[PDB]
Amino acid sequence: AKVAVLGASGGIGQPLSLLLKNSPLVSRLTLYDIAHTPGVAADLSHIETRATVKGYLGPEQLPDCLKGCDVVVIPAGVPRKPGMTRDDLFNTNATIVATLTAACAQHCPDAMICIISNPVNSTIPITAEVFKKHGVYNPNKIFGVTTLDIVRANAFVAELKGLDPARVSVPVIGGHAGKTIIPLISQCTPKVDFPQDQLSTLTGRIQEAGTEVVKAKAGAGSATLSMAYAGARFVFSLVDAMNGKEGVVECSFVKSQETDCPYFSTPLLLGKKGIEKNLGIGKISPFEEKMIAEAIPELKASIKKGEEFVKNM
Amino acid sequence: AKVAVLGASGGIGQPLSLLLKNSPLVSRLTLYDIAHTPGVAADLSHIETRATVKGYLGPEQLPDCLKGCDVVVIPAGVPRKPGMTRDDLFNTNATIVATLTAACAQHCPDAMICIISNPVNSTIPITAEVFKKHGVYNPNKIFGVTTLDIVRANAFVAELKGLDPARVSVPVIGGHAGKTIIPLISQCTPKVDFPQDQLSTLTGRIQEAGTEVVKAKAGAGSATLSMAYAGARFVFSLVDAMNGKEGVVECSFVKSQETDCPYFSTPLLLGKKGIEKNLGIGKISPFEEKMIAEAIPELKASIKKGEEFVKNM
Repeated sequence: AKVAVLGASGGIGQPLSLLLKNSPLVSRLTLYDIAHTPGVAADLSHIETRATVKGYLGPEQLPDCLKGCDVVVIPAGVPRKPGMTRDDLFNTNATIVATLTAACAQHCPDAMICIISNPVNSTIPITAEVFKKHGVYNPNKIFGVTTLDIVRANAFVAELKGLDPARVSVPVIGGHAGKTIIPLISQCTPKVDFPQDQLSTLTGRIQEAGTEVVKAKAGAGSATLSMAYAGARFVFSLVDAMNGKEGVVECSFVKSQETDCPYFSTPLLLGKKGIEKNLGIGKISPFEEKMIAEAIPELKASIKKGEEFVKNM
Repeated sequence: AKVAVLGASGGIGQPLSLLLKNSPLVSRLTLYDIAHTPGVAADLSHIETRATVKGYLGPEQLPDCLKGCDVVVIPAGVPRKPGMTRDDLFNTNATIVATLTAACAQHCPDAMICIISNPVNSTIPITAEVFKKHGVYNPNKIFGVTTLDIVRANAFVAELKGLDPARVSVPVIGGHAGKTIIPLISQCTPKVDFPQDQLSTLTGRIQEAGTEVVKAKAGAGSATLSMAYAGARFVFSLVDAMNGKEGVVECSFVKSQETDCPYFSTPLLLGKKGIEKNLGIGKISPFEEKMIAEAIPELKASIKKGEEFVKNM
């Protein structure tokens, strides 16, 4: 597949691009940033894998970065500092996302667009209204990558139950910010029973995991190496479903109908043209229910800010 | 295998730790550095793979990081700036390597020791002499990692001849600095015949590649992502050979008797206790035989610089 990374010199951008260069599913990797991209490209081109690597710098090199891309991954944005909410990043990142997605609507409207830029709960309504603004919007091909939450949920349930994390799969629905992260532990594979004490502790741990890494990192950035893994996992899932593999399911914050919310993350069946089928919420426990009901106000609020922004910029 | 990364918060260190975390061959990854290792370990522990991750900060915790390791990888060191040569990093990287390998000689003397720290040609002699001071030198378990020259030689020969890099394997011998990097294109699999001028410029490409990436990074460091890749590839070959995989062959700057030069990189059959058979140089062309001739003085100087450093401090 032909994959572009927009924001390739950043903290997420550089290990993500290595993971992509290493994959045999990638035939061409195009890297964009406003600084340092030639050095990152030169470094990566020395890896003995097939993917051709090309770096681009500055706005006038953006179109050539995007032409013919099947998949575009956007991790561009400033990372949080200890004490900030992800919502505190909106004013600075909304502008980056609006600018780079406009160019995607112009040069690769048919590509799968994967947004990592914080805050996802507002930057995917931004992306969708930019694409609508250029009359090229397709709800089935715009993804808010929430895979880090699923990868966290699986490593944490594995740790606790003594299971191999390769064997654990728990769906996380909602959005990606605090209370909007809803891990459906009732739906986990395998089973796992936990007393509700252990269960509310585990849930909060999954909701606050990014904040603990920002704290742990103490001003040196947020989760980069696990976000690169998670982001690469989402792209690999999308590319081999594009290659015809059946039954590839991944959760993502997407244009939705499943709730009163216009955007919502649920399990999605992926196909040759993006989402083949929205698998919805499924059979949830009463605990899981109430979490969704308390989350929707935060989500409504994060979505309208994103929409509002494009309706005045 | 239980792997320690000393210098884990650095440029090579964090993507190398990512690639080791992502391996099924790794069951425990302990990370060491003087700064930032807690946040790196928190980030990496969220990935859904098996290896358990623990970060260690400061000299007081170095023995804890090392106990029970099978493999120790030492990326620690300052990178070159444009204009600087690899020996300009000798005084700063020699003291780091001496400190860390004295801790390794005491706390995990039986582990495989993989040295990436620049300049390898002098840095492996230091480690040898530190291990000998502590009465625990085993020449078949100490490796100066030159795998990036083989990854680069493979990838350059593959694009030049339109081949698939995955199938190309060219031997690179000597050491890792300028004219000491001797690629043996006669021994490449497959055949890849070149005009001699094509051949000079190809050898030049491989010899000065490290400087090209330093120049291309314009101050932001040297090769980090492809060195992470190469460092990871060597560690995985060493673990498979340790686990019992037959016929694992890798080139490495090792204590040798192939030439009248004390340390030399040549192909190595690896086995359960480290190098099982030193494969030597093989059949060379005139051109390669002359490169060895004119590399031997530079190599002998680097080695004695390394040796005299520990016979003092």
